[PDB]
Amino acid sequence: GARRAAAAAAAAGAFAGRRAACGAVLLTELLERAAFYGITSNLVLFLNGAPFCWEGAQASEALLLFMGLTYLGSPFGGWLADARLGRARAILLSLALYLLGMLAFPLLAAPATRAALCGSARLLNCTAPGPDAAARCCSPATFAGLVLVGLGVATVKANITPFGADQVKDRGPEATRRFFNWFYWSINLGAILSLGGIAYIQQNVSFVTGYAIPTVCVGLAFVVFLCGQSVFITKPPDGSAFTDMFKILTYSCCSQKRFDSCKMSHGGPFTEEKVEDVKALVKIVPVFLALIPYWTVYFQMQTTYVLQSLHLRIPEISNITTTPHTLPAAWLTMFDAVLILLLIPLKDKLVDPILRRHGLLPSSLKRIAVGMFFVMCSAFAAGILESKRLNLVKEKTINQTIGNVVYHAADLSLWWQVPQYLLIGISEIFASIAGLEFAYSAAPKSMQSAIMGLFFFFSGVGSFVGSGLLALVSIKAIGWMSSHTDFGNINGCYLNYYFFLLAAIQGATLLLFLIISVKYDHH
Amino acid sequence: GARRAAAAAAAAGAFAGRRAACGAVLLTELLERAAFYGITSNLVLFLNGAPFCWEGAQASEALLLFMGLTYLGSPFGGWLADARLGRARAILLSLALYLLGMLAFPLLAAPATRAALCGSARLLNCTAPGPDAAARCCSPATFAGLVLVGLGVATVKANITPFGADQVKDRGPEATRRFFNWFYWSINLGAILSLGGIAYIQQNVSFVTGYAIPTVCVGLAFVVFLCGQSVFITKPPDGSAFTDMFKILTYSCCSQKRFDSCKMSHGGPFTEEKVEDVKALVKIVPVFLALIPYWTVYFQMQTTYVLQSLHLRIPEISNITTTPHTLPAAWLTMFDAVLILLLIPLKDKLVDPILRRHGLLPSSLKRIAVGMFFVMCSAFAAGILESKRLNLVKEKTINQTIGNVVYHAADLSLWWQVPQYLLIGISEIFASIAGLEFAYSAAPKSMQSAIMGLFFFFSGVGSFVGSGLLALVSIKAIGWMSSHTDFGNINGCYLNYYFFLLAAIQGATLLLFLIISVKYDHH
Ligand SMILES: CCCCCCCCCCCCCCCCCC(=O)O[C@@H](COC(=O)CCCCCCCCCCCCCCC)COP(=O)(O)OC[C@H](O)CO
Ligand SMILES: CCCCCCCCCCCCCCCCCC(=O)O[C@@H](COC(=O)CCCCCCCCCCCCCCC)COP(=O)(O)OC[C@H](O)CO
Ligand SMILES: CC(C)CCC[C@@H](C)[C@H]1CC[C@H]2[C@@H]3CC=C4C[C@@H](OC(=O)CCC(=O)O)CC[C@]4(C)[C@H]3CC[C@]12C
Ligand SMILES: CC(C)CCC[C@@H](C)[C@H]1CC[C@H]2[C@@H]3CC=C4C[C@@H](OC(=O)CCC(=O)O)CC[C@]4(C)[C@H]3CC[C@]12C
Ligand SMILES: CC(C)CCC[C@@H](C)[C@H]1CC[C@H]2[C@@H]3CC=C4C[C@@H](OC(=O)CCC(=O)O)CC[C@]4(C)[C@H]3CC[C@]12C
Ligand SMILES: CC(C)CCC[C@@H](C)[C@H]1CC[C@H]2[C@@H]3CC=C4C[C@@H](OC(=O)CCC(=O)O)CC[C@]4(C)[C@H]3CC[C@]12C
Ligand SMILES: CC(C)CCC[C@@H](C)[C@H]1CC[C@H]2[C@@H]3CC=C4C[C@@H](OC(=O)CCC(=O)O)CC[C@]4(C)[C@H]3CC[C@]12C
Ligand SMILES: CC(C)CCC[C@@H](C)[C@H]1CC[C@H]2[C@@H]3CC=C4C[C@@H](OC(=O)CCC(=O)O)CC[C@]4(C)[C@H]3CC[C@]12C
Ligand SMILES: CC(C)CCC[C@@H](C)[C@H]1CC[C@H]2[C@@H]3CC=C4C[C@@H](OC(=O)CCC(=O)O)CC[C@]4(C)[C@H]3CC[C@]12C
Ligand SMILES: CC(C)CCC[C@@H](C)[C@H]1CC[C@H]2[C@@H]3CC=C4C[C@@H](OC(=O)CCC(=O)O)CC[C@]4(C)[C@H]3CC[C@]12C
Ligand SMILES: CC(C)CCC[C@@H](C)[C@H]1CC[C@H]2[C@@H]3CC=C4C[C@@H](OC(=O)CCC(=O)O)CC[C@]4(C)[C@H]3CC[C@]12C
Ligand SMILES: CC(C)CCC[C@@H](C)[C@H]1CC[C@H]2[C@@H]3CC=C4C[C@@H](OC(=O)CCC(=O)O)CC[C@]4(C)[C@H]3CC[C@]12C
Ligand SMILES: CC(C)CCC[C@@H](C)[C@H]1CC[C@H]2[C@@H]3CC=C4C[C@@H](OC(=O)CCC(=O)O)CC[C@]4(C)[C@H]3CC[C@]12C
Ligand SMILES: CC(C)CCC[C@@H](C)[C@H]1CC[C@H]2[C@@H]3CC=C4C[C@@H](OC(=O)CCC(=O)O)CC[C@]4(C)[C@H]3CC[C@]12C
Ligand SMILES: *[C@@H]1O[C@H](CO)[C@@H](O)[C@H](O)[C@H]1NC(C)=O
Ligand SMILES: *[C@@H]1O[C@H](CO)[C@@H](O)[C@H](O)[C@H]1NC(C)=O
Repeated sequence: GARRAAAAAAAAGAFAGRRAACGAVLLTELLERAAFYGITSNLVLFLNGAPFCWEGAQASEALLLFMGLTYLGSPFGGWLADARLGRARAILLSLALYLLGMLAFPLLAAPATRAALCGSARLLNCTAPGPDAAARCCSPATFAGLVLVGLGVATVKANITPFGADQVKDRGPEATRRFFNWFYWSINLGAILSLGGIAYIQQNVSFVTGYAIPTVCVGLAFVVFLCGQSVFITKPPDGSAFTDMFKILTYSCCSQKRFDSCKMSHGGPFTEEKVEDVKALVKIVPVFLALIPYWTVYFQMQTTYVLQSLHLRIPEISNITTTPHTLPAAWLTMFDAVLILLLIPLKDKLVDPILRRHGLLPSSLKRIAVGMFFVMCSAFAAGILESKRLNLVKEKTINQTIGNVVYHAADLSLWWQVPQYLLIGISEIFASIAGLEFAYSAAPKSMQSAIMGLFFFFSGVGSFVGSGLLALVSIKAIGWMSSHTDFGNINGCYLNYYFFLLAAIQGATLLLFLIISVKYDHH
Repeated sequence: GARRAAAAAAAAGAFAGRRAACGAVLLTELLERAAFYGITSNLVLFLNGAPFCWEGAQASEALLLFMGLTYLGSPFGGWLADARLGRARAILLSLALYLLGMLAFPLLAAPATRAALCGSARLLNCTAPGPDAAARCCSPATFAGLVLVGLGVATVKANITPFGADQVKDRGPEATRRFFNWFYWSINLGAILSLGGIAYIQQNVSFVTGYAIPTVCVGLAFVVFLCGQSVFITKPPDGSAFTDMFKILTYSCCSQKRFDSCKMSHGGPFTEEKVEDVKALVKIVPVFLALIPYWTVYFQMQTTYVLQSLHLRIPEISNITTTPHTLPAAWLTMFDAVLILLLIPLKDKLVDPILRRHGLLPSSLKRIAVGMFFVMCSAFAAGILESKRLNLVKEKTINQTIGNVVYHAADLSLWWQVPQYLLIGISEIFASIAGLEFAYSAAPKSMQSAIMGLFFFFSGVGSFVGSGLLALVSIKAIGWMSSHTDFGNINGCYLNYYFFLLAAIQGATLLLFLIISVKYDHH
């Protein structure tokens, strides 16, 4: 117990005379998240309403492919960072590409540059009379910008977090944990700023001035990272010999094609360090595989709660002061970010010291398990609430309005959703931070970026699997989501059952995760 | 991992050339449980319908006081067993009083002996015309039999289980665990036999022949235990010096009135053995305190599920073959016993070897936690089911009939309750057995009976607290249970919310229990 007090110095003393570097990293993360959320917030609406009037399916497919690219590039971004480059040079290059690609969107917004580009001058004005129509317009430039921005975001997301973490590695895992809590805090702050401001301006001032701001944010991110480069000196990996380790992994896998790995490696030219790293990689892959369902349910719940909310009473006299023409459809997502913003400081300053006081959770795996339990509880809460709403819709209905679509909602206040999102926030502040800490901590010192990329790739796989599941339950045979052929008319569909299904899926996952967690520590 | 295979001999080899003693103990346990459940199954109905027509409140109060006495006597029964007597002699004496007291009821059933006793000859026939009426009749004899039987059951329940466990103590905790699995199996088998057979005979043949059988069961229990006494020789504690240990606990508590206990004890005449036992007692008391809410929710769910079932469609063509005049109201309780009967063999023969194979749960506390999680899941399932039933009652209703009361039920098959009871059974086969194993294992070798009695007393405390809670939510101000002024009309009350409340109470308990469990192992 007394040794815990000895470690108390590291916790408070983590941010020793090096706070500037950590601040720079956090600021860069904030700016990049703000830009990313600004891009993804209303991309569908921008495409649909733009003079290049695509079909809703086309825009949805574009966004889905963009997100998939963001998930896919991450392991490759980590490979690039750890091989043939350093980490910092990788961040700089990725952010340069990020800015270059994202630049395109505001030009497309500006009518003069819009006409100058695409060599099409497509101004069919959607519903305006037109002699037939073409397919997705402005395809070359739009796709090019999308691929550039997606690759940039994937590479930065894979490379920055281990870069920041290894910054304070001089201290202990307690210091790393504190850094990670504040990292997630900054991420959420950027998400809030973007989703609130930029969405308000885009949906209520203009796209031309709306898409301009994210470009500025990414530019400032570039400048701040570049300036901090001089004072970082954060034990830069300078990965040039790291190139060798990546090729050796194949050589270890060559033995498979040619503790089985350990026995053959010792005799051959497989000096023990590489054997240990490959063994670690094998050990960790199962853990991400086991987290896949957690990502599935997480992303599915995140998507579903928004449609649930859209059909509850919108409060606050509909913002009587400064009447909200076209109330933006992003603050609904921002709710969870608000809750995490409130929670994280309390956690970091009170709970973690308390738990570390006596003997409590010293490992991240247990924290992920706790988060999963909280997710399950939240899913049940949401199911119950949606059940009551469904019984409450059979009576009269109120014609509310969000964006420019006349939703149908029940006479139930949106605040009733508070317990769900609260449990979600608790689950996130446990799980997400524990998972990032685990990914950084377990990976061999040579290829941390690669393992972080793999982590994010598996998260993307889970998101895609969840989307597939949502499509599956929509089949007529099941009939849970049959009238969901548009923005949404959940009133006619049984979403409550879906929440319970997620709870079951999450519940089973927790038990499965516990088994693997136990096995991992033993070995 | 290989040491697990070494322990495999104990698991299979637990029942070495000593199977006769364990068989005798299990048979005695089965007979005693059968008698106890036969007594408690329709005591209220027997009193209300007997020529000594009490009021429903009077009979309910009588049963409640009887159960409370059963819970209260347990620590005192353990004290008696461990001091001034041995365990076997305590069992014999307790069963003798058990039989003596229980004998009364069949005489009261027999009209000739009924008239001979009570010196009252109360034959007012309930609804038959009567010039006024008196209070609870046959009070002296009925109360005397009830107190005798309650004290007997408390003492046997406290004394037998550690007696059986220490029988196979030559082997390891794996052997003890196997014994406890089969102990619970026998308990459930006896419960099934009683609740089915004896309840059918009582409610469908006659009380005179119905209450005779439990007397026979307790008599055979006495005889089998007496006969096995010769071959038991199960390292009988022969507690005569154990008397000293109990008085010293006060002396350790005298230091409090005169590791604080350890420091003063070493210097004084408090040889370290007693210091260790008192320290252990202090450590364990918190654990029972922490389990109190688990007992609360367990007993509350057990009671509530029956009323839930009573309003679902009664299946099986109402037992078309041999039409069930006055379908008994005990098989509804017997459902859970059936499920545990099916589960326990599978657990014992498959799951426990599998878990012990690699590295999995080696401690009972974790098993109790798992059971609690399963209870929470079952509570949520029941809440959802009751919610759907409540929405399904608003339409037409069906007048079924159980006992002789015209219940109102919804057009929903009773089988829908299967998942609830399945999860309950899983939770029981984990928790209950783990808890018995813990109580026996942690207690100092001198006073195991006392700690088992304390365990059962805390279980009773939890049951009483749960009853108080159910009364509480019935208040008009809350209105969840307002029309429940009789056998039950939950159709007009919101039972579903109550199930969720238990889930929350259970959910919080699990987190609390985990903290204490962790602290216990550390110390
Ligand atoms: C290792 C990976 C395993 C798979 C993991 C993915 C998720 C598995 C769970 C998927 C659950 C599917 C839906 C629930 C299972 C029962 C089928 C069902 O939904 O029953 C409906 C009844 O539908 C049917 O009977 C149609 C059956 C279609 C066949 C496909 C579904 C069966 C399951 C297929 C997947 C396999 C799952 C195995 C169990 C894990 C009930 O809806 P309802 O009609 O009562 O709705 C209310 C109202 O009346 C509107 O209709
Ligand atoms: C360390 C020990 C702590 C205590 C542990 C015991 C259990 C604690 C939890 C007890 C829960 C009580 C009921 C739920 C709390 C909110 C009050 C409530 O039930 O609200 C009702 C509304 O009732 C009220 O507003 C009356 C309030 C009465 C005051 C007493 C209840 C408050 C809580 C008292 C106990 C303290 C609990 C603190 C929280 C843990 C809702 O029912 P309804 O009227 O909407 O029902 C449907 C239909 O409309 C029929 O009416
Ligand atoms: C939610 C739906 C869409 C399913 C999602 C995929 C699951 C079926 C995956 C997720 C986690 C996976 C498990 C993760 C880890 C392992 C350990 C693995 O065994 C090892 O230790 C690998 C090395 C060896 O072969 O010895 C065997 C497969 C298994 C149980 C996996 C089986 C398949 C699981 C359950
Ligand atoms: C760690 C502890 C808190 C246990 C873990 C589980 C709890 C967080 C769960 C158990 C029961 C759940 C509750 C069950 C039912 C409801 C009612 C539900 O509200 C409605 O459906 C209607 C509201 C109205 O209009 O009055 C909101 C969620 C809530 C509070 C749930 C919130 C989450 C709770 C407390
Ligand atoms: C903050 C956490 C820890 C407590 C649980 C969540 C709260 C945010 C809930 C609990 C009580 C709820 C309130 C209780 C009662 C109502 C009445 C409710 O009105 C109706 O049901 C009728 C609607 C109409 O006619 O306008 C509107 C929401 C409101 C204020 C609820 C808003 C959300 C509250 C504050
Ligand atoms: C390669 C093997 C080992 C399988 C694992 C690869 C995954 C990346 C696959 C498996 C299932 C796939 C999903 C199956 C079904 C769909 C539904 C599909 O949705 C639609 O196009 C219909 C609805 C709409 O139009 O929006 C979108 C792709 C998605 C999520 C797929 C994305 C890619 C997934 C997750
Ligand atoms: C552990 C995981 C992988 C499997 C368990 C997932 C459950 C949450 C699913 C599986 C089957 C589902 C049930 C299948 C059928 C129905 C009937 C459905 O409609 C009715 O009530 C009428 C049905 C009829 O008319 O027969 C209501 C939901 C319910 C109970 C579903 C609720 C959600 C359940 C329990
Ligand atoms: C270890 C795994 C299985 C996760 C732990 C939790 C599960 C056991 C829970 C999650 C969701 C629950 C289900 C949610 C909803 C339902 C529907 C419910 O039935 C109804 O509401 C109506 C049934 C009908 O008439 O169709 C019966 C319980 C059940 C299957 C529940 C059973 C228990 C489940 C599977
Ligand atoms: C009774 C039958 C029908 C259930 C079939 C499924 C079982 C095989 C599952 C249900 C719950 C599972 C358990 C859920 C959680 C855990 C916790 C985990 O225990 C730990 O080691 C926790 C950490 C520690 O002990 O320090 C090991 C796996 C285990 C026991 C699981 C083992 C497999 C179990 C028993
Ligand atoms: C469900 C409702 C009716 C409440 C039921 C009673 C609870 C309030 C009890 C059950 C478990 C109890 C806890 C069990 C054990 C302890 C440890 C105890 O601290 C010790 O270790 C005692 C020795 C010391 O004083 O140092 C302090 C009280 C506490 C937290 C208890 C506080 C009160 C609790 C939560
Ligand atoms: C065994 C476990 C692992 C699976 C889940 C629990 C089962 C016991 C459930 C699942 C499907 C259920 C059946 C699905 C559909 C129905 C129709 C249902 O009929 C109605 O809802 C209408 C009633 C009428 O009109 O008579 C009667 C119950 C029954 C047979 C259910 C009985 C209970 C079943 C077998
Ligand atoms: C002594 C101090 C430390 C409190 C702990 C002692 C417990 C044994 C007490 C606390 C609350 C009591 C309960 C509070 C309220 C009631 C309701 C009461 O029910 C009625 O008489 C009304 C309903 C009916 O007539 O059936 C029965 C006793 C009971 C369960 C009590 C039984 C004894 C309890 C559990
Ligand atoms: C962790 C433990 C100790 C506390 C949490 C227990 C919950 C399961 C309780 C506390 C408050 C309860 C809620 C209080 C009020 C209501 C309103 C009640 O009635 C209505 O739907 C109308 C209410 C209105 O008109 O305002 C429905 C159940 C609900 C949500 C209750 C469901 C069960 C809740 C969430
Ligand atoms: C974020 C705020 C608003 C939540 C306030 C309540 C917390 C203080 C609770 C919520 C969940 C609780 C946890 C639930 C379960 C556990 C498991 C337990 O961990 C173990 O030691 C498990 C066994 C092992 O590690 O081997 C220690 C207590 C802990 C972390 C609890 C500590 C207290 C926590 C964090
Ligand atoms: C629709 O036509 C108007 C008037 O000609 C023009 O100003 C506007 O840009 C067109 N809209 C789009 C989306 O191209
Ligand atoms: C009611 O009266 C009948 C006929 O006199 C008698 O046989 C019966 O025992 C009485 N019932 C009771 C419960 O005493």
